Amino acid sequence: KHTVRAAGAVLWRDPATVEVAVIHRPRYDDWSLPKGKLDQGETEPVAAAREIHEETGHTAVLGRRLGRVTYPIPQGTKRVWYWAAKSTGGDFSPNDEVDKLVWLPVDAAMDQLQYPDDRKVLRRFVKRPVDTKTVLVVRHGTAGRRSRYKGDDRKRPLDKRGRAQAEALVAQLMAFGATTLYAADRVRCHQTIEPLAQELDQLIHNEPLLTEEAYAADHKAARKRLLEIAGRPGNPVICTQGKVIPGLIEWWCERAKVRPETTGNRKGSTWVLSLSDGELVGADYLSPPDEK
Ligand SMILES: Nc1nc2c([nH]c(=O)n2[C@@H]2O[C@H](COP(=O)(O)OP(=O)(O)O)[C@@H](O)[C@H]2O)c(=O)[nH]1
Ligand SMILES: Nc1nc2c([nH]c(=O)n2[C@@H]2O[C@H](COP(=O)(O)O)[C@@H](O)[C@H]2O)c(=O)[nH]1
Ligand SMILES: [Mg+2]
Repeated sequence: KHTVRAAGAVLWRDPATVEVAVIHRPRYDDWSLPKGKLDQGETEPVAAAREIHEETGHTAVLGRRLGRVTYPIPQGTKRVWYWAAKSTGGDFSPNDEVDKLVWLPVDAAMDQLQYPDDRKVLRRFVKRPVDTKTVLVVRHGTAGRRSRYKGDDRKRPLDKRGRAQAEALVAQLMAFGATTLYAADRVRCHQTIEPLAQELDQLIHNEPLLTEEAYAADHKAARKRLLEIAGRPGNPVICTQGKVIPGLIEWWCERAKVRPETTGNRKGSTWVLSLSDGELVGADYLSPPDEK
């Protein structure tokens, strides 16, 4: 430490036929990618989306994560996680902070980008498909402690913290354009995604096949259910339990030969599974919204 947390993006619009946005900032006279520090209570994806909008005028849908860049600054170390971000429209107007934005194909953007780490990010971007759909696998938020009773406490609810995580997850799941909601047949799973359900005004599909008991009883039915959900149109959120997620994630990653750059399994965490034509092309583990 001290680590100053930030996030940014390769903002793109219509493989390597797309155009990407490169910005110019007067204060530093640099050509780079949009990025900015996280505000109080923001996560990286929420900050990336916000900074794309504030600097370029565009709204966007985040997809694949593109790695991390660190460099020293007087306060310590700046850390920047980057996402591919598909433009959903907007218009750039110059300001004091960013006076120019150019939309360039990857090759010319490579030439325009002055920092080696930005070119490294853009190399990662072109490495895989960027027109992806997304499956968000979420482990439910904190819900106190398991009781002494055998098995699972079906009705045990989120605790105060878990409720806050559920609220903070709305903005992070919307940053990836979540559209449809699923939770394992436990109260704490449904409660984690209820604030998002309110915000989209949508129903949560119940998933008894994805509880810990059912995964332990019939792991192949769970796996098959996950792929059925993934196959539906739209970007599903699936909220389940700690003994389920690692095994489903490691199975999908191993069969699609996809390497996660980070890994964890914390309550309130999210896995961002990027799909192109049904093949897994990214698996990005995001910390709980109130952890680093
Ligand atoms: N945007 C960007 N700036 C970088 C990088 N590396 C790097 O050393 N810098 C420099 O870091 C300094 C601080 O820039 P930064 O954008 O991190 O600061 P701020 O959040 O705008 O205050 C500037 O002089 C940049 O030229 C980089 O990869 N991207
Ligand atoms: N504006 C600017 N451009 C720089 C710098 N360094 C640096 O390598 N370049 C590159 O110089 C080219 C553009 O110069 P201008 O048109 O003068 O902004 C781009 O290739 C940038 O990547 C720099 O500090 N300022
Ligand atoms: Mg910035």
